[PDB]
Amino acid sequence: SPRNCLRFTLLGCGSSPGVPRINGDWGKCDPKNPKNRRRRASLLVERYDAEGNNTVVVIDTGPDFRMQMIDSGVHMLDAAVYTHPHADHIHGIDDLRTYVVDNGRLMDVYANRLTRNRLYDTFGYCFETPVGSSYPPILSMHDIAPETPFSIEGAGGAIRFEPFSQVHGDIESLGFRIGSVVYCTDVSAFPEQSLQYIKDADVLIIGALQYRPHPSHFSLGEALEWIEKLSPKRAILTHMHVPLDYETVMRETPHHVEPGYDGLRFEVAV
Amino acid sequence: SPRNCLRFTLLGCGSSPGVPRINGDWGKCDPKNPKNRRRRASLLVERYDAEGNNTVVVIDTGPDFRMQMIDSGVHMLDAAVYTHPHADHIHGIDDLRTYVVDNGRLMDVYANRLTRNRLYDTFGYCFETPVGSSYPPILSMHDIAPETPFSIEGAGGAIRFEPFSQVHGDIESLGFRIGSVVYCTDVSAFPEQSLQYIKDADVLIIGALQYRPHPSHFSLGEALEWIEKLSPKRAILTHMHVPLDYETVMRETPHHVEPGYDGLRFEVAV
Ligand SMILES: Nc1nc2c(ncn2[C@@H]2O[C@H](COP(=O)(O)O)[C@@H](O)[C@H]2O)c(=O)[nH]1
Ligand SMILES: Nc1nc2c(ncn2[C@@H]2O[C@H](COP(=O)(O)O)[C@@H](O)[C@H]2O)c(=O)[nH]1
Ligand SMILES: [K+]
Ligand SMILES: [K+]
Ligand SMILES: [Mn+2]
Ligand SMILES: [Mn+2]
Ligand SMILES: [Mn+2]
Ligand SMILES: [Mn+2]
Ligand code: NA
Ligand code: NA
Ligand code: NA
Ligand code: NA
Repeated sequence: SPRNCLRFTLLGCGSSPGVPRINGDWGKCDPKNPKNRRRRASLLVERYDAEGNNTVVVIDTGPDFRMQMIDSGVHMLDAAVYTHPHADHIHGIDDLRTYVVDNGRLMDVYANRLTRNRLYDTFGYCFETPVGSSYPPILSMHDIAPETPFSIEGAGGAIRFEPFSQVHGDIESLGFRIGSVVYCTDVSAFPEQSLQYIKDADVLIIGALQYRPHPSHFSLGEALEWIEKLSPKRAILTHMHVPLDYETVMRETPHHVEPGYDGLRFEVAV
Repeated sequence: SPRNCLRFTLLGCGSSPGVPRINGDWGKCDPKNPKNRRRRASLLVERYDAEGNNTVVVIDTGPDFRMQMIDSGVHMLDAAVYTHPHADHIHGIDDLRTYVVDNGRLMDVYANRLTRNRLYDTFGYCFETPVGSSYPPILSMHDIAPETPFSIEGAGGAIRFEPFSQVHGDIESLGFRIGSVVYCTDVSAFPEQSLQYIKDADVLIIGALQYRPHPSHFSLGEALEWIEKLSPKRAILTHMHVPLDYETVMRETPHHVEPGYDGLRFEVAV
């Protein structure tokens, strides 16, 4: 059992369609390597105390959320934190309702105004019962914004998040620093004011979509350039699409850089 | 390879939270029997011609849609048909976009007015590009209504659906007859005018949630009463929650009635 630590689980490391795509397309990925089967991008963040009590926070609830949590072996949840309101990050939100029953209280969710206002449009019934329904709401909303730290309380003690702005094509997404672990998915450029949060990480988890340029995400080469500038002790690539085969990318990257895989798990001091 | 037939695949046979729930709760289900692991409710309907060309239609696109299609081994899709606009039936809709690329045309979707109007609210970006986006739409909407047959064309020939009304607690859901296979999920009562569609089926796929009453779904005992009245040659139970263990329900039900399981597949003449 984990003790006196933060524990991170890469619940999903794929691009928006997953790997393979729904049509069975593996791209250039070796279909025989289980690490190439990729769920939609999400991170589990836990804090364990000396007795093994935990605070549990998920970053994003995409379509794979239920299976991600089942496979993680972690059976409770304190909060959900959102990066941005794209389908692959939000469409599993209904599956929070089991925890609301278990906890006896609304699920605390954290989102910027852009994200919150999109969640209210898509999923209003999770916040307020509509005309003609008897389903109670399930979520309690909290604002977050770049450069404003926030803390989530729970049984293992507080987990302090440091949000910051990312450019994501035509919209903004959030990245987060949690201690000296940084999570940067769905990012095509880093604004200058965000750099303080991303430099000198023990572990930088950074999106690298594919080899070729894309308007909304770093290419592998762009992510590697950022890794060189930001000097993380270790980097883990995420949000990886079907052109990026695990073994191939492992060989192509520096020793301290690896492609992620679903279920990748590590502990750090806190 | 299938030939000269309709082929049905029970893509999912669980209740809205799945089995187990996201918190690892199996209820009374034996966790060691793989048939108790249940995805959200969905049916694949195919028609094969003499040469093995197929028309492929899915009923509902819930959160498990991507994995359901991958595991089915069927790598193309002609249309999606919807029963009603609950989370467990619609929140996988974004994953249709791969097929739009493969087919070179918008995905044809079929829904009643209630369902369509909810899809436009939750998922408007799938129909019309919003302000501030460059993502093209992916869906082409078609109306369906009880007691009005409709046909979907494709490579294997047309598949004719006969929709009908079901009471589902405080809303209406659709059931469908396809030849002499009937699909009745998310139903708490059958209106009189729907009975002609549901009687004398070769296979009746009918929702049975749990043993105890529920406002929105038949209990096992209620579904069995309907099966006795409607005299299907075979019945398959679906939308089954955590109280309903596969082996137990198999023993408790008549010979011609079985609990479903994910991946249950059969062929019938057409
Ligand atoms: N919820 C939502 N998802 C969107 C919108 N526009 C595009 N998407 C979906 O968001 C995902 C974008 O993928 P990305 O490449 O940023 O990982 C795709 O699944 C795409 O179809 C939108 O306006 N709202
Ligand atoms: N999309 C949507 N889902 C709903 C609404 N109200 C409840 N739900 C969800 O729909 C499902 C209802 O489950 P059922 O028992 O009918 O299978 C649950 O996942 C529930 O949280 C709503 O207004 N819209
Ligand atoms: K490497
Ligand atoms: K039986
Ligand atoms: Mn994404
Ligand atoms: Mn995105
Ligand atoms: Mn349902
Ligand atoms: Mn329903
Ligand atoms: Na805990
Ligand atoms: Na770019
Ligand atoms: Na076909
Ligand atoms: Na009832």
